[PDB]
Formats: sequence, structure tokens, C-alpha cells
Amino acid sequence: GPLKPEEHEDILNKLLDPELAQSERTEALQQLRVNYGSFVSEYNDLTKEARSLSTELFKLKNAYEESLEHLETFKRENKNLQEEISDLTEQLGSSGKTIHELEKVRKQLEAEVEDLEKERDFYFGKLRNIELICQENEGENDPVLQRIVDILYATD
Amino acid sequence: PLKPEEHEDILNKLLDPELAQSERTEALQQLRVNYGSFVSEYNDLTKEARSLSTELFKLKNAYEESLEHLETFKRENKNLQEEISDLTEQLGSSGKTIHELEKVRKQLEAEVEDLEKERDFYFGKLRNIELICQENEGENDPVLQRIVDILYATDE
Repeated sequence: GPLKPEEHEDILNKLLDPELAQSERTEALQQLRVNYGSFVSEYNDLTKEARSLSTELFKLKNAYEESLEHLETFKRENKNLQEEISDLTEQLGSSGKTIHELEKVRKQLEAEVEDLEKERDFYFGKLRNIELICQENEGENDPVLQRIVDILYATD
Repeated sequence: PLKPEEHEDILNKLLDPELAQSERTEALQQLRVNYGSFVSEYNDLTKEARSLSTELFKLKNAYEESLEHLETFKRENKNLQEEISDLTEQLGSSGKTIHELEKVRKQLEAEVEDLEKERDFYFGKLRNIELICQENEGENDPVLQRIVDILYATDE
């Protein structure tokens, strides 16, 4: 780009001698002049660049805060959905425990019905068998047997 | 640093090789000091620029990380919310199992009751018949003896 400090100094040295080539004197000044105009334009450009960088910054700062706000509202919804799932699985736990107890109850009741059915059949079959014996012997006209028959035939 | 016109005015003095040696040394020193400090202010600004080009870089990265965290929570929240509807169906059917098992419990308890009544009814008849056979033991009646054999026979 422009002139480095030690190069600039090289020209100043030439300009010190009051009796060096006048053509080279005026040529040395035009170098200093053209250099100084470039260095001002370089500095200016660099100032326009830093200003625009500062504008990109706080334009990105507006975006960062909208995103940090957006991200926080999903963090909260994520936590709310967590507690939601937690509460449903606690209910599934209790529901499951209730079902397990009702199934034990059902199993107990079915074993009791089986037993009671078989006991009822056992008594009924005895009454059938006893009526066959009364029937075999009815020609005896035995009033004791007929009392047994009266018990057998009585309806609820 | 000095304005381009002040710089020019110092070049205009130096154009003259007959300028007094004291005036020339001071002029040259004016351009010397000015140039070094201009290069300083230029280099301060360059490192000041690249400073904000790094902060902008870090912030850009942070902002994009913020966006990606928001996409992760979004995708996760839809996944949680679909999990809740699944858990909710599971719990809904769980409650239906409880209601069905409760209806079954009531029906089986009512059936146990009915079978106890019917069992007691036939048993009551057998008891009345045992009493008749007991009261008529003295008869030594083989028909009653066969009825007694039935009353006391075992299920096996």
C-alpha cells in the first residue's frame, strides 16, 4: 500500500542536502504528496469499515436477544412437557396397581364360584339319588319315605 | 495528523534548496513526526477493526448456536407432546380395564351370593332327610339305611 516509515525517512534524507539534484528534489516531493493522499484514503476506507462493523454488531445484537428470548420460551415449554409426562406415568403406576389388585380379586372370586358350583351339584345329585330310592320303594306305602318325598318335592 | 493542505505547505517550503538550514531541519522533522504518528493511528485502527471482526465472529457463532438450540427444543417438544398423547391413550384404556374389572367384581360377588343360597337350599333338604333317618333308626329299615349311605357318601 502506502510508504513504510523507513522508506518515508529515506526520502527526508535526500531532501536534507541543499544541493542534490533539483529534478530529484521535486520528484521526491511528489512522492511524499502522492503518498500522503493514499494514506488519507486508506485511513478513511478503514474508518468506513469499522463503522459498518459496529452497525453489523448491534444489528446482530438485536437478533441474539430475540433468539435468547425465543430459546428460553421453548426451554420452559420443554420443562412443562416434562412435568406433564411425569404426572401421566405416576397415574399409570397407580392405575396399574389398582388393576393388579382387581385381578387378584377376580381370580379369588372365580375359584370360589368353581367351588360353590361343585358343592351345589354334589348336594343336588344326592337329592336326585335319594328320590330314585324313594321311587323304587313306593309300593310299600311307607309314610316315612313319603315324608322324605315331601321334602324332596317342596319348591322354594 | 495534519490535513493535506498543511502537508502540502511543508512540501512547498522544502522545494527551495536555498531554504535556511534551521527551517529545513524543522520542516523535515515535522513530516517525520507526523508520518510516524499517522502510521500509529492507522495501526491502532487496523487492530481495532480486526477486534470487532472477531467479536462479530464469536457473536455470529453464538447466535447460530442459539438458533440450533431452538431447533433442538422444537423437535424435542413435538416428540414429548406426541409421547403425551400415547401415554394418555395408555391411561385411558387403563381406566377402562378398571371399570370392566369392577363390573366383573360385582357380577361375581352376586353369583357367589346366589350359589350360597342355592347350596343352602339343597343342603337344608338333605338335613331334613338326615333328621328323618335319625328319628327312624329304631326301625332298622334297609331303605333308610341306603338313603343314609347317600347322605354321607364322599365326592371322590
